[PDB]
Amino acid sequence: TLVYTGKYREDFEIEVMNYSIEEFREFKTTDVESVLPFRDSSTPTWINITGIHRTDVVQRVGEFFGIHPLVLERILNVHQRPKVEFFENYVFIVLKMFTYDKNLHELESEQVSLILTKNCVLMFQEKIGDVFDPVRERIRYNRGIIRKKRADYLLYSLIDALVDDYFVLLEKIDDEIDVLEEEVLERPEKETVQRTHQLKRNLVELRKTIWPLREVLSSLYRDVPPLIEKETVPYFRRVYDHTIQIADTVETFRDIVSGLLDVYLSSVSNKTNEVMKVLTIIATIFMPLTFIAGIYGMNFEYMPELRWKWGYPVVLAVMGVIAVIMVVYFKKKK
Amino acid sequence: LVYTGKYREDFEIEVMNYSIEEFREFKTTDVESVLPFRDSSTPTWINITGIHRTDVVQRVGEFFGIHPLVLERILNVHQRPKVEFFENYVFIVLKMFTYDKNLHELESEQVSLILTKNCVLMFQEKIGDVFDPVRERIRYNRGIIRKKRADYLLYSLIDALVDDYFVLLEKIDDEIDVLEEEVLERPEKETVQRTHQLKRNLVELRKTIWPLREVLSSLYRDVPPLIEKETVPYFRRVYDHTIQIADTVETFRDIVSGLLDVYLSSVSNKTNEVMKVLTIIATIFMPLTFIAGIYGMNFEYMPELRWKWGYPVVLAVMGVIAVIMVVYFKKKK
Amino acid sequence: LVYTGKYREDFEIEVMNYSIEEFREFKTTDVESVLPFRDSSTPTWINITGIHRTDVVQRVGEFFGIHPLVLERILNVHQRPKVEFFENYVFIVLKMFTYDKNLHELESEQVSLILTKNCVLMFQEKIGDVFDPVRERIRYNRGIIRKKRADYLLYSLIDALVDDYFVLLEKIDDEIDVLEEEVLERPEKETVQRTHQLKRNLVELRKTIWPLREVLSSLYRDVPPLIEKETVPYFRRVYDHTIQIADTVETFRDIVSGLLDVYLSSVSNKTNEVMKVLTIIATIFMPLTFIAGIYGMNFEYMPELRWKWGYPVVLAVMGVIAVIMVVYFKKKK
Amino acid sequence: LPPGTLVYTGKYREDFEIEVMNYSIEEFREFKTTDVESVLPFRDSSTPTWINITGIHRTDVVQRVGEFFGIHPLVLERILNVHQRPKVEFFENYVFIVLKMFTYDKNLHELESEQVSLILTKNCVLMFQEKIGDVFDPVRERIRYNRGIIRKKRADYLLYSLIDALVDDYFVLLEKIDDEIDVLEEEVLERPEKETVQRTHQLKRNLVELRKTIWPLREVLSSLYRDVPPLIEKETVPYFRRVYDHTIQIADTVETFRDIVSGLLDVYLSSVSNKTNEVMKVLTIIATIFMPLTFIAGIYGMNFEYMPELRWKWGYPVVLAVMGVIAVIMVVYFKKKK
Amino acid sequence: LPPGTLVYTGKYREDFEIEVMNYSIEEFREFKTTDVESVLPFRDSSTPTWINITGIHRTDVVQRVGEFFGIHPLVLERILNVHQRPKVEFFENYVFIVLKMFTYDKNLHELESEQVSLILTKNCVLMFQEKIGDVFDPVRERIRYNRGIIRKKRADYLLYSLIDALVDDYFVLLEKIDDEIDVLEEEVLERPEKETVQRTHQLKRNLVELRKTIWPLREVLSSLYRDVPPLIEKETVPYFRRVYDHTIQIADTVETFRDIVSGLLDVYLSSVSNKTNEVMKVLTIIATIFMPLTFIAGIYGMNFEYMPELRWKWGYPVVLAVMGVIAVIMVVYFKKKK
Ligand SMILES: [Mg+2]
Ligand SMILES: [Mg+2]
Ligand SMILES: [Mg+2]
Ligand SMILES: [Mg+2]
Ligand SMILES: [Mg+2]
Ligand SMILES: [Mg+2]
Repeated sequence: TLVYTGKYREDFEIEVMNYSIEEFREFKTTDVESVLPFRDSSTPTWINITGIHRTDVVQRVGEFFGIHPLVLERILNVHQRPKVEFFENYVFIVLKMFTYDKNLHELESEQVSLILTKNCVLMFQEKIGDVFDPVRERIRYNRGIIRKKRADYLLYSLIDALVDDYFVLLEKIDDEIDVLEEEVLERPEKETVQRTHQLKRNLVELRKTIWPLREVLSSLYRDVPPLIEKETVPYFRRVYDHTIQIADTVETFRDIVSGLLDVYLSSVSNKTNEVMKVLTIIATIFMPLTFIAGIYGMNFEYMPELRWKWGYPVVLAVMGVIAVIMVVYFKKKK
Repeated sequence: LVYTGKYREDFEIEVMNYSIEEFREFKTTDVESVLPFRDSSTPTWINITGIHRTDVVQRVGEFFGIHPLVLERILNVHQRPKVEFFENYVFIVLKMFTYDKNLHELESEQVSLILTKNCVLMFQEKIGDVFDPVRERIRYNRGIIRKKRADYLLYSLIDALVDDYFVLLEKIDDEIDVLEEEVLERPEKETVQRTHQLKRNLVELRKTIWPLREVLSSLYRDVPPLIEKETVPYFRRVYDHTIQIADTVETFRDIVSGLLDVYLSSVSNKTNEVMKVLTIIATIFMPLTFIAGIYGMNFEYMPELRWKWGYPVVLAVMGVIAVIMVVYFKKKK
Repeated sequence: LVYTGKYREDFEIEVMNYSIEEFREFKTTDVESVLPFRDSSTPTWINITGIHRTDVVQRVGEFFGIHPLVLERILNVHQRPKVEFFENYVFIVLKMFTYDKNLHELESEQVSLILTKNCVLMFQEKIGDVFDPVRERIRYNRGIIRKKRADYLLYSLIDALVDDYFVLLEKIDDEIDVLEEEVLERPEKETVQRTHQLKRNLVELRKTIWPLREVLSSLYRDVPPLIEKETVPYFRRVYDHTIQIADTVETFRDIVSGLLDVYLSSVSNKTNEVMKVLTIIATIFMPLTFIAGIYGMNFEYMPELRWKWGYPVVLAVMGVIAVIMVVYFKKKK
Repeated sequence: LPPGTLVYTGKYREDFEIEVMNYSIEEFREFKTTDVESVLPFRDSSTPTWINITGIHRTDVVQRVGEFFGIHPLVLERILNVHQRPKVEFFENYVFIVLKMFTYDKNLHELESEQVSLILTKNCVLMFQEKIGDVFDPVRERIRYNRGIIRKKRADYLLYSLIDALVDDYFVLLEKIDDEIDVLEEEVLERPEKETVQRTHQLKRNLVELRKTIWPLREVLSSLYRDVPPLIEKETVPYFRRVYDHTIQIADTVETFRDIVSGLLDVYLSSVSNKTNEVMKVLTIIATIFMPLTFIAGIYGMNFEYMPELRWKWGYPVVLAVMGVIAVIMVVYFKKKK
Repeated sequence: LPPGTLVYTGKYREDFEIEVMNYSIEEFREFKTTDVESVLPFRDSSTPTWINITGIHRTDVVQRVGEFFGIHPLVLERILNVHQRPKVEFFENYVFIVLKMFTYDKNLHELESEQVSLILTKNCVLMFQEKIGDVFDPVRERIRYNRGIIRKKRADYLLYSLIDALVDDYFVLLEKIDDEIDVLEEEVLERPEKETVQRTHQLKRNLVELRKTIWPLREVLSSLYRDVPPLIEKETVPYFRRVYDHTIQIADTVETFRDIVSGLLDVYLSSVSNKTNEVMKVLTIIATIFMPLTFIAGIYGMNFEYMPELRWKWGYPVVLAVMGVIAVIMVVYFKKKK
């Protein structure tokens, strides 16, 4: 049985985009029954179910299209590494889309499940919001192929779109690293340490996903049953290559960011050491001088030096000389 | 055959013989009453709680035909999760964990399972377990467990136990979120304590999960008296869970490894801010007190003491020097 | 053939020839009296203590037909645990450890075992070993060691030795617990030292256990004049133990790696506490002593000095500026 | 970006030219055109030719050439995408190779990377650079002045020659970096300033970027060393081994540096901490002799009446004596510290 | 120069000698020429011989010998390039081996490495050193006094004998290093000095260089232990195992040292940090008793009027009393902080 583990409740819509070599149709219903017929449609269809907290709908569709119910349980469990299972009817794919909110610097991950079946691609999102608008455009307009190709290319097209998003995400992150690696060693901030730890954390979650993502495309690139080897596989290679390019970049960032707090310590240590130097040069000229001026404010009666008309200047002289010898001796430090 | 554990006080035996049509249950402390079920034609769940009673483990081990090295393992609770297959029975060792809030430390009881014929033998240390879900489903004939044989019973138990780990990870994630906030506020020994505690717990946790993943890898691939027919896809579900779990723990370990480095960075800054204050104070008032110390030397012939635009003029120069200082603190604060 | 060790004073030889009914034992210092047992049709346990007597190692090595490179290894005690198989004898090198609390250090004696035909040769450095359990089972005819051949004898010895490591790890876990308190609550003079010592010991320990795991991996997989019929499942029990042990040591190393980082974090706190005190003191009394320094200036025309409601008004202003400060220090403390 | 098409991802606009160096044992000719058509014929030249296309932002030119020589268009898309790990793909006719050339800015201690793509086809080596600037002048000289044996050898040796040249460059880069490490690992023990920390972090970062390329570079030469189809095994493979060995030597060096540099900030912490501890020692010995002495001198400047000691007149000296003794006991007590 | 040619990359540019030791079970022929031509004949000797060429900066000599014995010229280029990881290449006529000998100066805490190249051919072991100085005297003194069984055995055992000698040297090196660690791990505990940190970093660095060599050394002996073409499997391979085992034993020991030394700076921080915290404690207890006491004594040196307490005949004592009490309260409050 079938519980949704996610946290996304409010949304529910269904997009259909049935398209053919000439002329492409598209609606948004909230009525699951209206979409089911496309199961049997002779040109490719992209049924996009947003809001799988509506588990009833996932059940109805899973049954009608003939998806083993363990798969439907996976689809609904969003805490899960990217993966690919092949079957007799259908390929089942689980992916993540990320979203990096600058400002408060945290990244959410929605989970997108794709099933390729017959001439359909089923898509299961958690909440409205996705990366796929490029693919909608290409269908609505035409811009190269996609119109001309079957549902396996549709799947290619979607998975490409999603992986291209990761590049945009990494750009945002590289940008944050550059900011951060400045804050640490020139212009620091209240929240620098926090952010540095945040960034580490995000990179972890990111890395944990990309390595598996590289597997799923490794699978879609070698053995490939109802994907037309004749055409589609070289495209799925293009995307596989991208995920390698991506996985490298993340290793780079993790590597780099691991040093930042160590830089930040070294900075603060400097900065503290400079504070202490100042305190010390001040303390170490004026404490003995105030001690001397403290002696000659003693109210003792056998105080011969107090008589001198030349004694007041001579202390000012010795107080000054002691101070000048000190400042010289601080041709080590400051 | 010695019991290495520390749990003495409990001893009971629960039987739950079930079929598609009826289920029996009882609790004896009389081992002889349970033995017959060895040959029962519908699945039985014999649950022996209190293995400090080694006599009972011996009697049962003999009757069911369990090689005595296995009975020695069953009794030794300091031990990594394991699976050994045999001709007649599968032997499995697992752990159940318990997160003590307060102490923030986690204890572990050891559960040994043997699947034999149409029986699942269960060997606990002490009363307390994670399996009540499975009891409910049998009692109230839920899901499909009544319809299925003893290998599904085993699936059902091992699933229940592995689901428990998710609950444990939730408690831990919750602590990490708390902690990773506490780390960058006021400096307190308690924070450091907890941080070290959390590291330690994640170690013990990791040391168990990796092996647990192996046992389910084994139950997913070779599979002799598990009906490949049906049961293996379920044991996959659980195997997948244990991967999901091991990934989470690697994530937490990774994350928590940084926390004391954050904490250092934070306290060090916080201290540096304290020193800044000491220094700005020390560095305006020490030279001012020095000036006021000069005038107040009890010297004879001190011309400035007499002049009466003099007391004001020092107050003036003392103030100006102080304002020059605060300006020069156009770097720090 | 030189003995690289440091242990000179001891030499004796124990023999324990046993059969399904009658066991003999003696202690000679006369090597010739033991040699005959080479041909004994029931298993014999010849235990040569004091291999600094290299003459004795030579004589025995020759008589039993042990390639002389092996005899050179036996005598070289600075060496990782090893197993070499030969056509007719297995050669095994192991370590026994000894942890002294107080002065927190561990020594390691090296034990070499050769299994040949119906003999187990044992080569110790000095009197002292872990094997007394095995002697008592042979003397009082316990378990089933009397019933079994010389390959089980070997099992029995290697098991005994590996079980010792568990006892060692308990002592070490106990030191960790002590230490991880000294770091968090209530430190001591030598904590940093000991922390480094413990790391070092865990290195030496780890350096042996990983190889020990290999030797038992070898004795578990291919295994030629070990009766596969019986003995191999026991050698598995020991192999499993050595994994359990290697995990535990990885656990300790993991844990102990954190200690100095905890200790820094605690010192950092502790320092930050100190600086806070220095600063609140410095920052109330420096400006107050400055004011009291002004009115001890010996200037003429100091109107306030003879404004009599002046001494009180300063005491008032000195107190007020102090109370404002203490308020401002419900941030820090 | 619909997947088929041909866009240049780099940042180098600005330059475009084409060098040809057709050589044989007896003559070589060379020219620089900006007219792609003039180069194409050399496809069928019976002696080896080195067509070097600088400025692949001109994607039109990459397309024209790719078509004429028969390069699957996915490869042409890779050639144009410069954010990419070194790699080797073999094909029926042509070997395709992607490499990086590095450039260490002193100043900004940072290192940029141009991407060089090489295709070996029949008796040609196609070279695709981003911008004018390369490491290959050694190979040009050897052709121009007929040195070593490159004139005698075919286009697969040309490829060897180029890849050797490029790999030798990395050694020069590592020298610059070793030199920086040696400097830095000294500077870490001197005064605390931020510039040190900066550089230390810069160096770590550079070694990361460096490591990211070398490990793949080692693979490409591993491939060129083992299976080798239109490389004459007779002759060329032992040379490609020489270069493979170099890249191992190189990768070891970088692992070495990363290993070493990982410690530097830890050294620097230990330095500054010491240095601070020495500052504090001075503050403390000063504060701890003069605070109690100023306190004594503060007592005897109290304006109290009935202050007997102020009178009885071996008194001023006796305080100076006790103030001095207290000070000398302090300095003695400070042969625990400094 | 082109890559093909023969340059010596090392820094040892003064020594040149050649030793020959052509031995049989009864006659052994040793001389030292600087004349390369006199040694070349021995290639054909039916009993084993050990030609030892010291000073490969004389590249002419390496060339002449390499040609006469038939050593592919890429190998001769490797022999001359001393910046290079230990390795083994097998050929149809000869095994080629590259090794390092190390030398640890205490005082100056640094280690030099000379590179030794060995070629085993027919019945002759060629040895190529950089400079006079080596570890092989044991092997000479077994051939000269006909000890062990080296006289009885062929040139493959000669090679065994040399490689064993060299590997045994590493044990002596590790003892010197263990000795430094012991010194250092004492010097960390007690002291804040500048040279300690330096040395600690130095030792890390040395253990890196050492580790970078031993892991490859383990490989070369792994190769000489397994496939072994005309190394007489009958006899020699069990000896080459003995040495292979040694190199594992050695590699462990350095992993041990690296492990151990990785902690030292962390110990050193923790010490200094404590040490500083103890300094600050003293400053603070002094500051925090005497600052408020000097403040009180500062009040009663105010030149005000009226100041009633100045007259009161118990004023001066009562402050001395209150100043003492406030001090004693402080010292008690400092049983928290030692
Ligand atoms: Mg006065
Ligand atoms: Mg489940
Ligand atoms: Mg650290
Ligand atoms: Mg414990
Ligand atoms: Mg694209
Ligand atoms: Mg070259």
